[PDB]
Amino acid sequence: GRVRTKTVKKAARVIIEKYYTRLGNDFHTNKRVCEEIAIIPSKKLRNKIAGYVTHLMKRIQRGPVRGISIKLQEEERERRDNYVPEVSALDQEIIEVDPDTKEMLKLLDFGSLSNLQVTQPTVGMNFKTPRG
Amino acid sequence: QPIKLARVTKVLGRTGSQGQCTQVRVEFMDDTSRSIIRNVKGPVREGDVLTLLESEREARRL
Amino acid sequence: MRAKWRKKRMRRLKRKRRKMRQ
Amino acid sequence: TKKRRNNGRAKKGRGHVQPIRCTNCARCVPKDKAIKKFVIRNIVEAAAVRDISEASVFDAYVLPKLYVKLHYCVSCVIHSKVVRNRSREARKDRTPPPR
Amino acid sequence: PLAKDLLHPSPEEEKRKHKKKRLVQSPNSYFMDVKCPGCYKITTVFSHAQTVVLCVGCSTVLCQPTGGKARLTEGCSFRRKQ
Amino acid sequence: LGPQVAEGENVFGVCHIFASFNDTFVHVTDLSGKETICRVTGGMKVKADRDESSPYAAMLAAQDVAQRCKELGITALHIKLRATGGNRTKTPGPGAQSALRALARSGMKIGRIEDVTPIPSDSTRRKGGRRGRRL
Amino acid sequence: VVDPFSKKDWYDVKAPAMFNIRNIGKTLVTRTQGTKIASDGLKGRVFEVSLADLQNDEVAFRKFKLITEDVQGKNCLTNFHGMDLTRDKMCSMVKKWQTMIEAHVDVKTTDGYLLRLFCVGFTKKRNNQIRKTSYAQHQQVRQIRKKMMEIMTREVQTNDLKEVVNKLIPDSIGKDIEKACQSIYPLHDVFVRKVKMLKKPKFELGKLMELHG
RNA sequence: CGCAAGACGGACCAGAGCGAAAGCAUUUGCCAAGAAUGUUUUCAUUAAUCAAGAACGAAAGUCGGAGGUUCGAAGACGAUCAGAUACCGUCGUAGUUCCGACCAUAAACGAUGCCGACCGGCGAUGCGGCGGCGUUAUUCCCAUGACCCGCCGGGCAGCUUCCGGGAAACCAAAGUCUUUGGGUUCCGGGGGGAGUAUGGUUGCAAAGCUGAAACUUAAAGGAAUUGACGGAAGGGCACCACC
Repeated sequence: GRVRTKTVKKAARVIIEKYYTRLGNDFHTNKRVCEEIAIIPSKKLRNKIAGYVTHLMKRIQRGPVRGISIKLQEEERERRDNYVPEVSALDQEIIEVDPDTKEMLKLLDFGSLSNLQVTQPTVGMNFKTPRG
Repeated sequence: QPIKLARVTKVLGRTGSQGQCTQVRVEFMDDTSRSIIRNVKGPVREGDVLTLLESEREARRL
Repeated sequence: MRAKWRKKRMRRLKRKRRKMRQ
Repeated sequence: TKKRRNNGRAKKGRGHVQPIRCTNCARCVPKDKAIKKFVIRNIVEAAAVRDISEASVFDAYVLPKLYVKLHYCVSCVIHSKVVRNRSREARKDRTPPPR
Repeated sequence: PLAKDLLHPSPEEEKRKHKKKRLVQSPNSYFMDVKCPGCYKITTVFSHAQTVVLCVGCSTVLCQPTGGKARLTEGCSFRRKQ
Repeated sequence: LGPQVAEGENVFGVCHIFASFNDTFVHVTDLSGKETICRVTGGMKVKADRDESSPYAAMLAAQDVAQRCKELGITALHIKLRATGGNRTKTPGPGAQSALRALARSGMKIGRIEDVTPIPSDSTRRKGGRRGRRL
Repeated sequence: VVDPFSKKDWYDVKAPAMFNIRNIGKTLVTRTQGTKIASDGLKGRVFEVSLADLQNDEVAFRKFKLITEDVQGKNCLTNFHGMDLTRDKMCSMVKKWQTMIEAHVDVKTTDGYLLRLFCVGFTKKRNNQIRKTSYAQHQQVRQIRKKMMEIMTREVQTNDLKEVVNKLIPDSIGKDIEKACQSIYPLHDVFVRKVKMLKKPKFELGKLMELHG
C-alpha cells in the first residue's frame, strides 16, 4: 500500500523536468524549489515527493524516463538524430539485382548501368507457411 | 530417503486456501538430474540450502 | 402451457369425442 | 435471434449428420456440433514417472501414452469448463487458445 | 477500377478469360498437323480430340483422348495451324 | 516345488489393472494370463463405496498384490491396464496411477505397459438415453 | 488352509528358432491328478510377448501371440498364433489430415496355414507441401489397397509359416507396400498391422521340432 | 481360449463430398444413374415458373412375416423429496433389426421459393481443365502420379469493406425499392378463440389435408439499450463473512 498518488507523481515529474540542475539525490533541495516556485503546504507530501524524485533519479541514470524530458537528454537525442555518417549506406559499390528487376530497369531505359550485379534467384518457388 | 545439502534455486511462492504452504522446488546441489516440488508450511527463502530428508511424494494436487 | 402438450390435450379430447359418438 | 452464423455446428452443405454420444452424460449430439477434445497423456502421471522408470526392467524404456478422443455435448462442456461463454465480439474467434 | 477501357483490353487479359467471357468468344482449341517418321502424308488432328485417331501407315496412335487436350504420342511432331 | 528363478534373472507376471470408476481391480497372472496368481480389488480393502475407487484403495490393493506375488515367487510384472471400455468411458479410473506406483514402490520391476481397453468399432447403443443422464 | 500353489509346477515356455531369444518366460500349471493331465490344460495358452523380447534389436511395439502346442521335458513349445502392434503404436499414427488405407487378405502358406493379414498405411505430407491435408482420391485409395493386397498375397502364398514370420520380424511387407505405393500416393507409416490364424493344418510333432531348427 | 446371435461401421471424419429433399461412411464385384469440366460435335427455341395431377419423403406409429444383442416408451421395484406420480439406479413390454403393405408428419431450418442479369476485395478448399522454375516415385528424356506457383469454370463455405439495404440483429444479398415494374409459384393482414368446431376427403387405426364463426381483447410481438436478478462463468474484497 505505497502507491504514489497522481499528485506526488505530477509534482515530482514537473519538478524534475523543470529544474533538474538543482536536483541531485536529496530532499531539502526539493522542498526549497517547492517553497520558491510551486510551494506545497504539508510535510508528508514533501517527504513523498522527495522519495519519488529520488526513485525517478535512480531510474533516470540508466535511461530517459517516458514522462520526463530534460534539456540534457533531449540534447543528446538531437545530436544522435543529427548524425551524418561519413559514408552513405546507399553508396554501395555493387548492388545485387534479380533478373526480373533487371528487366524492369532495362525497360525504364536504365539497363546500361554498370553498378548492378545480376544475382541468380531462388531455385525453388515456395514462400508460404504451411496451412494449419 | 536420501540425505544431502539440497541447493534450492527455485522457490515460486505460496499457494493454498490457508496460505501458509509455499511450493519449494528442491534441487540437488551437484546433480542437475532430478528435482522435487513440494508444498510445505513455513518461510523457506530463495537460495537456502535445505536438509534433504525425502526425495519423492511431491506436492499433491486434486 | 407448452404448445406440444396443449396439442396433446386437444388430440386426447378429440379421441374422447371420437369414442363417444362411436 | 440468431446467436451464431453457423448455428453452433459445423454442418454446412449437407442435410444430416450422424450423432455421437456424449462421453460424460451419454447425450446424442450431432458429430459436427459436439465439442471434441483429444488427450494424448502419459499413462503414469508426471509425478509417478520417476518411480516407474527407476523400477523398470529396461534401460530407457520410454513410457507409452493414453490417446483418448472425448466427445462432449454443449452442457457437459460448460459444466466441465472445456469452453465458456464469450462476448459477442469474441464469440466469432475460431482461433484455438494459445495454451 | 472505375475506369477500364472495355473496348480495347489487354491481349494477356483476353487470353486469361474464359472462352465465352471474352469480348468476342474464341476457342482455346487449335488444329495441328502431325508428322510420323515413316509416313509422308500430313494428318490434321484436333487439339482436344475425343477419339483415338490412328495413323494408316504406322502401327502407333497419334493421340489419346483425355479430359481436355488430347495426349499426343512421342515420335510424332505436331505443328499448330493458323 | 516352486519356480526356477536364477540368481540375477527375474521371473515375470502380467498385471491387469481394471481402473473403472466404481473400484480398481489389481489382477496378476502368468505371461499367458490363463493362470490367475492373486487378485485383490479396491473393494477388498475399504468398506466405503466412495473409497473403492480412491487412490488409497489402489495403493493398498497393489501393495497386497506385490507382497503376495513376492511370497509366491514372482518378482517382475508386465502392465496391461484397462478402463471400462465398451460403449462406456474410455479412461482409467482414479486408482490406475496409484496402483501402478504402489506396485513400483513395493520393490517390483515393471516390464512393458499396454492398454487393453475394449475399443469397439461403433458397437451397440450406449446405456444413456437420447438425452443422457440428466443429473 | 492348503494353498493351491503347493500343488502347482512351473514350466519354462520356449519360442521357435526364428526368434533370437529362446526363453520367453515361465508358466504355472497345476499338478496332474485324476483324468486331468498337466499338458491338456497347458496346450491352450497364448503369450502376448513384445518383439523386442524376441529379437536383440527390433521394434518393441510389435507383439507376437505364441500358443503352446506340447510340453517336452518340462519345456512348453510355442508356435506363431498371431501378430499385432501395440494400442499406443496404432493410435500414435492416426492423424487428422491424412487418409488411412486399411487392406486385408485371407491367404494360405505353402504348408497349409491360413492367415488373415491386415495392413495399414497413411498418406505422407511432402516435405515442401503447404496444403494442410494429404488426402488421396477414392481411385487412388483403391489402387493403393489393391497393391497392398497383391503384395501380401505374393509375399505369403509363395512361402510357409517359417519364412513368413521371418519376413514379418522386420516387416519387409510394409516396406515393399510403401515402395510400391510411392508411385501412386506417398505413404508414411506402413505396416502389416495384424496377422491372425484362421485355420491351421493338423498337429504334427515333426514340423514343430523342425521349426526349432 | 473358443462358439453363437443380433447390432453398428469408432479413430481417419473436415464448417470436406454427394443427393431434389428426407438422407448417405468396411471391402470387392455387378447394375443403372448424375453434376462439373473439356468440346472449331449435334438439334435449333425445343425455354422459366408452375392449378389439376404425380414420384420421393427422418423419427415415431399401424398391419402381416422373420429376428431379437443392446438401448428402451409403458410397468415393477429401489433411492431423493415436505410430497415426485419425475429427474437418479436395477430390471423390464411394445418398439429399436430385415422384408412386404400402410402413414405423410418434424425447429422436414439457411426459420431465407425457383429461373435470369448486374454490383467490391482477399485467402483458402472440393472437382475438372490449362500453363509453368523446381523437388520426388515410376531406378529412362517425355507421359503420369505426389508436391510447388498461378489461370479458368461450376460447388460447400470463410474473412473484410458505410456497394447498398434493414427496426436493428445482421445480409455481398436479406443489395441493385417513393430514383418504387426482368419472369413466375406459394403465402401473411392486431392478439386470442384456434388449426378449434363443422362439412368434405384420405387412412386399418393413429391421424393427415382443406378449415370457420360466435365471443373476447389494447395490445400480443420483433430488434436493440440501461438496470436488477441468475441453484451462469471469470477476477477481487470484508472477523458487521468464513478458516
